[PDB]
Amino acid sequence: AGRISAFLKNAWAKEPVLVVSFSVWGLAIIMPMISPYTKYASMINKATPYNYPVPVRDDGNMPDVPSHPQDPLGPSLDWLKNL
Amino acid sequence: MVKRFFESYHEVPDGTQCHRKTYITTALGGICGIIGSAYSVSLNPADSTLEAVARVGRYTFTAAAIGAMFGLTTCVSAQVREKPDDPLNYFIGGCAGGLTLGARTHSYGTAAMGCVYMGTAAALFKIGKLEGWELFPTPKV
Amino acid sequence: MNPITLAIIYFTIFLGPVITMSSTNLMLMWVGLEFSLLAIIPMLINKKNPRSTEAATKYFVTQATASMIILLAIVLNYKQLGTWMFQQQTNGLILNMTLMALSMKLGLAPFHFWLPEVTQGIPLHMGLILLTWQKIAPLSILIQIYPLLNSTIILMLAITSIFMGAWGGLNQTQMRKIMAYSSIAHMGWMLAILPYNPSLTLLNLMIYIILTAPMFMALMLNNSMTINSISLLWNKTPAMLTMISLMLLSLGGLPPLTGFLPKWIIITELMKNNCLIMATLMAMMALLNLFFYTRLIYSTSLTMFPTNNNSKMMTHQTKTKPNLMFSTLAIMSTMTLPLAPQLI
Amino acid sequence: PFLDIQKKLGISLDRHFMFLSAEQPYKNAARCHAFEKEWIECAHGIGGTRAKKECKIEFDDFEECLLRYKTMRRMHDIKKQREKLMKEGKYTPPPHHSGREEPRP
Amino acid sequence: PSTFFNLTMAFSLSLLGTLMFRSHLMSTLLCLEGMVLSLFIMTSVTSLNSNSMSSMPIPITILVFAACEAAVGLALLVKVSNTYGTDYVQNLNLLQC
Amino acid sequence: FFINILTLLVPILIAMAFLTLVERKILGYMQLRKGPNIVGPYGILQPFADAMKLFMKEPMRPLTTSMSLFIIAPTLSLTLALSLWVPLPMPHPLINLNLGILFILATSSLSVYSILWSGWASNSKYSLFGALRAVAQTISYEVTMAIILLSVLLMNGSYSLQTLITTQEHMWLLLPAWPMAMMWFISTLAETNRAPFDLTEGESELVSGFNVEYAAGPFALFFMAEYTNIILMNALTTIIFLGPLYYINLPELYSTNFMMEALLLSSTFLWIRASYPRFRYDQLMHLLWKNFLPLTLALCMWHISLPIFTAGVPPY
Amino acid sequence: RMMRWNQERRRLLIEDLEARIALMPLFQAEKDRRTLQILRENLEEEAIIMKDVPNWKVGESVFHTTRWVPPLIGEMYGLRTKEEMSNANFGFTWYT
Amino acid sequence: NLYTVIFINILLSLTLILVAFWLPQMNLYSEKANPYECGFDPTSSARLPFSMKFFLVAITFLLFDLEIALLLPLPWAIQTIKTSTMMIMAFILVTILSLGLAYEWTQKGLE
Amino acid sequence: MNNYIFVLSSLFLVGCLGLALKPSPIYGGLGLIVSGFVGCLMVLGFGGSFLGLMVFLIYLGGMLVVFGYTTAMATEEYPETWGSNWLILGFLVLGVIMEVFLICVLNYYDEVGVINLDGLGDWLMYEVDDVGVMLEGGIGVAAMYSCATWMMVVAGWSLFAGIFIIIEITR
Amino acid sequence: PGIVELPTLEELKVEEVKVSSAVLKAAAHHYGAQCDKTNKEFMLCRWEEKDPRRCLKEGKLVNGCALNFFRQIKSHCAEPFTEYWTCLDYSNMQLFRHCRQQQAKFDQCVLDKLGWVRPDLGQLSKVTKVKTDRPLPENPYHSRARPEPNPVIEGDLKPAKHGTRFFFWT
Repeated sequence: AGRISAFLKNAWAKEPVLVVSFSVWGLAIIMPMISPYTKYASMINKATPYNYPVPVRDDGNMPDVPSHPQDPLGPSLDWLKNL
Repeated sequence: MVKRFFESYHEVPDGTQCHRKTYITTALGGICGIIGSAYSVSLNPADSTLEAVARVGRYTFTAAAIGAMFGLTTCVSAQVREKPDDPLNYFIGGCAGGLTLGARTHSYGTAAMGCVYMGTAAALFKIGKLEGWELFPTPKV
Repeated sequence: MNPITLAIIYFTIFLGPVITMSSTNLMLMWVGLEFSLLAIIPMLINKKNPRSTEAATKYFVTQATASMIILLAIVLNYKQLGTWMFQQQTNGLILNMTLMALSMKLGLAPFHFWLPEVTQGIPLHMGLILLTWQKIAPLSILIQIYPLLNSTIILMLAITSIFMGAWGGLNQTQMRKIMAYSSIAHMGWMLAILPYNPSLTLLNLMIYIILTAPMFMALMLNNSMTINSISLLWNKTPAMLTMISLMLLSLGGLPPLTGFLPKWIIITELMKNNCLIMATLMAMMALLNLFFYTRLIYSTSLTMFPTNNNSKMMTHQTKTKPNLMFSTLAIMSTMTLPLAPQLI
Repeated sequence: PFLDIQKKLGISLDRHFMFLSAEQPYKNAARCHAFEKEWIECAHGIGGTRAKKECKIEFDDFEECLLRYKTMRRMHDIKKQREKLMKEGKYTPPPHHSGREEPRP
Repeated sequence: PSTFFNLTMAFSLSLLGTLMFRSHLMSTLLCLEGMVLSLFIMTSVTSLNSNSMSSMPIPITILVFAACEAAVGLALLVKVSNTYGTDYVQNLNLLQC
Repeated sequence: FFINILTLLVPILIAMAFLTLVERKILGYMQLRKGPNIVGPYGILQPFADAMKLFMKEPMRPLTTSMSLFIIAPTLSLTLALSLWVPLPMPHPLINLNLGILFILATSSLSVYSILWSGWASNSKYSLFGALRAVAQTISYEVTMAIILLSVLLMNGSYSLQTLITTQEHMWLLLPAWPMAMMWFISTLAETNRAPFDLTEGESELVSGFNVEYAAGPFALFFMAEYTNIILMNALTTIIFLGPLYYINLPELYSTNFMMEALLLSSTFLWIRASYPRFRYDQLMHLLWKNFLPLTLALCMWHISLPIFTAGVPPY
Repeated sequence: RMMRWNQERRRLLIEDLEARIALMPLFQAEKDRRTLQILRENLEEEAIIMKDVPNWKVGESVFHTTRWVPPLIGEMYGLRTKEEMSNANFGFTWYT
Repeated sequence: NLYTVIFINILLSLTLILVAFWLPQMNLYSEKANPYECGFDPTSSARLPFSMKFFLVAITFLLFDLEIALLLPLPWAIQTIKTSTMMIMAFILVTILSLGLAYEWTQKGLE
Repeated sequence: MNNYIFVLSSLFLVGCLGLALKPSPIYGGLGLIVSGFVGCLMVLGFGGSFLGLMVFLIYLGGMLVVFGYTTAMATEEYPETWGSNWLILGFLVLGVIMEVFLICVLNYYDEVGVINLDGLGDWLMYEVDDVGVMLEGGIGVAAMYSCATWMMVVAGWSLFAGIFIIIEITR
Repeated sequence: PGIVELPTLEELKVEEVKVSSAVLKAAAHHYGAQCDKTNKEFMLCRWEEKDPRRCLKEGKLVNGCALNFFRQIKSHCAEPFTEYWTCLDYSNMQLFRHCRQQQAKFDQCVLDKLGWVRPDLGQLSKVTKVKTDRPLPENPYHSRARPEPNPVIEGDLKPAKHGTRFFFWT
């Protein structure tokens, strides 16, 4: 460990450019395992209305989706606007 | 319109209308001489543009003479024998086309080999049109 | 040169045929053809003699022109049809451009001119990949379009490849150029049966690799560039002389051996097509291949040629070159005529 | 041959953008998506040779939708007959095609 | 329509340019690059007229194998030009042996 | 529209000549001289006299040249540099181009073509060395130019140049990207071809590089496109990496903040021009490709990493 | 601060896009009422134009199915003026 | 708008070229219009084969240009549902783009 | 601007003719930069602003590097221009005479075929969606990051192996 | 080959709405909160029939609902809506980052003189079930006749009859 520590210590003294590129590349490697916000961008891109979501036909099985837009029961975004 | 012109050879039977028949095979010999001289120019380049245009004119003239003598002797044999369904009428025309080939290249052994090969090629062409199974078949099995 | 680069380029020349097989989009199998082209060109120019640089640049301009005419056909099919896959109800012009550029990328006559010139540049350890493994990639498109092609243009290209591969290997006495015109003649054979049976042109392609890969291993072990250099086998190594006798006669396609079964099954599925004159012109003109392979027979095996005094040096020195693959693909080619119903 | 690697594995490396009616980046429709979807749903389970005979009306209708060739001929003929009637004098100057029209909305 | 017919006339003239050789093989590489440029223009007007956004990176992979193939040919012409001095295709007459 | 393109294009030519004036004045102040203050009221008349005098300077049609390409190069360079200015955002852009920074990157890649056209068509060996080192400056600058213009614009998330104005109202952009600003600065020195990274018009390397055979008005057009590119990419570094205050009711306060920040950035551009020794293209390709290319790729990796690290992705 | 600005800017885009997603069927009812009106103006001024030329029905569509084919830019505004045609087909693209 | 600013810009640059040409006097001679190599007779023609040595770095520029062209749709690619898919695969793509330069820097390709 | 893309594609045919009659490749690089700019505004008039502009950037960079290559290696003592040889300029005159004859025979001789010259302007883009937001082609090019990931992986591995190809060849 | 059918101009003309961008987008949340049954009903008509000629009455009464909404916001709260659109129309970006301090005045007006609730973040992008009086068509695509499949072969796999059937082998 001491030989490789003296190798990476002298590389950061002499030519630190490639080893700091490798350091922040390894930081980008170890980012999304411990990133807590990494499961929010995909559902934000799901929640943006680029298309028209087609309103479904009412058949009266269960109220899994709301029959009215502005009432807050249903799939909301109130934990996303508070971010 | 080229294929409709070239298919005027077949629906008129042999023994009649020799001028249109020799026009069709003269045009066929000219087209085959044009593509053979184009291959000869693109294989062996001439030293001059005048030499290249003399090469394509000489090869087109000799192959058109081969086709014209083949169709002329074929229709002359059809006149003198009155047998439109005879492969010997194409054998004599193919031998005369090979003799025209060997007279134009000035070698009598090549004239005899061209007589034998072009006569059996014209005999197989007339007999292949007589039985009717095509040289280029549609895929049917 | 570097083994990391050689492992990458060997994986690339493996992958390009694999992706031109696996990709069912014809744009992505054009991508596989381009992969095979770009992967095999540094292995053409690896020896860096000027004859191989000339062979690599003639190869590059010919397969680049073929790849761009193929890409013209795929983008023209996206204009006319709107889908990527070649449907049955498209025109004949795009399929004829596809056939002409695939024929030029293969090596069928009258685009035969680049193939002896490309195999003259390089020794045969890469020329196996250049001559045989560059037939897996352009014939991976023709199976996918197998009832779509114009059969007159198919059989015209096949008869010009039979005629010109018979007529181009006679005078020219280099071994790689003889095997190139052998590949042009057997290219005409396995593109003759293309609009009728795809399994039999797959069979004839497989018979060509299992014929020619022990042939190029036998030339690879001894570096026999010329007719006299393969005639020197009876002083250098007389072990493969008896096997090269049967393998040259099988690549002739004489009846008791394996290479009869290509011409026998092509005549079998062409007389079922009521194709008389073109099939007999195909089968009559294949004997000039047997003329220059009997010249190969006469130089190698059945007449011992004059050898040199430095052949006793090769007699003294031990030999450890050829693998198990030479013997097993040699016998597993040439003595499988009782396994003839189990191949089709 | 075909060699069916994606068909064996079940994962579409390039099969999911083969036709014009494939899935799109945020669902923006290709032109004649309905026509190509009707042609593919016609063409499934019939094969290519019988698809040529049976879905000929649907292939010609989809090909007319994409190339718009008889639509181009129809617009060219109505513009030529409008030009000939304008030289003749039967045609009035169009108020809805002369720029003086009431625009909706 | 008319733009695509002028595109395929430009492609036919680019094929007529790249199926002959006049001065250098570098100008044939230039003809292949113009050929694949008009091929790109064909691909983009088809994938933009059909309003298909799925087949839109097919011009990207067409340009990728275009400029990679031209890159391969430029290293090839580097090797044949520093071998031969000048890169004329009329000096390439030692492969008939 | 015509009054707008006159008040955009004629004051940018007058301000480019006055930039040449204050370039020579603050350059001579760096070199302890007072500068050209005699011929104008505190020297406000000298590059106007240069642009006047180079009109009736004699142009050159040499024997060895091709005169059509030789005269089509500097007119394309002037049209290039003066029509690169139109997708600049400002308060409100004259061209509201939807992906205009790719047009900026494409026409600055076109900016290293007229110099090669000039260096070939001049038909001198000196101009051919200047043209080959312009190719070497392309080989140096272009991929790090695109990666710095890609990765920090991924934090804005759009190639519309108008959307960068609303991004940095309260804070600057060199505070989230400080190595990207200085690496953008040393790559835009290579695109701008100023005296750290000037390697294709240098009096100590060649006889002024690619301007060997170019006299008079075409040399005035090349100098015009040169200093238009200087103030142009000073405004590019100003409009990307530093964020002025935006009030939507008052764009004039934003414009004078642009004025003071662009004057200090053009002052540090001609200060960094007149300070340093001038490179050699071996270590130009070496420090960019070996050192600063994987640092741009690794901060490009970290800009891949940032919108999944936090906050979602930027707007369209 | 880029995190806070990116989250408030995505909230701003989703607010403006929520205004768009509530505004589309007013736009869509405007859209089909115009593109049926300009096609009916094409059908009205087809019977004036080609009543003399035979075997050509007015209101004819070459598509075989009875489903609503989407009208093109050429079939929609092809009978109108060249200025309105260029403003239609070059509208978003040349507003530059 | 972009067409008319390109048109009026090339027209003003063309009339700058015309007022460069036709405004001074016109008198040339052969010693004046001889080419410049610090004032000497031509030892060789300038159009001759130049064997420059940055050729592999130039083709690495062409491949890196192609690589940044596939890198270029990234602000639209970040607006997708498959963020982890484009994340892992774009990480792989720019990693092998760095690894090609790492092999060139190892095997002395940039000299 | 009704005949805009038709006069641009005619300029494309003139530039590809100037490339096709094959001068010394310096003039071919100038004419192909002209035709690449022509194809850039050809795609940039259609509606997809990303594609033709990034291939304008690519063709500017790659044409600049092959332009440095053809002023480095592939040149001779007397460079053949378009006007230096009268076969090239006479073939240019014959080619523009042939394209005048081609638009003549497609304009008023027979007027039979899929190619039409009376259909100018209106048959340029067939249907573009007017109310939608995601109509810019950048997300369509960016579809290779999400849906068409395999050809993206294939092209990235192709340029990795191409870097290995050029370092194998040029040693 | 047939003749297309379109409604007449008197049917296609309506009580036409001429309402600009800032007055649309300023109360676009307030439009969609108070027209949503009609709004998603007309959108479900368009999405399930794929046809402009089958939704003329729904388009007429959604324009009647829109004109009732705009007459209501004219008659009740005119002054903060006129200040809100004349200050939102100054910004050419027309996002809601420039108008919140008078949007609060518009919210004060709609709570005082109207009593509505403005819809909050992320609620107008949801799918909606709305009751339709129209019966669902069995072929909404107007598709043609379905072609038959290939007649499949079923049963036990018998072996190859009398050998391998290749010439003289058995």
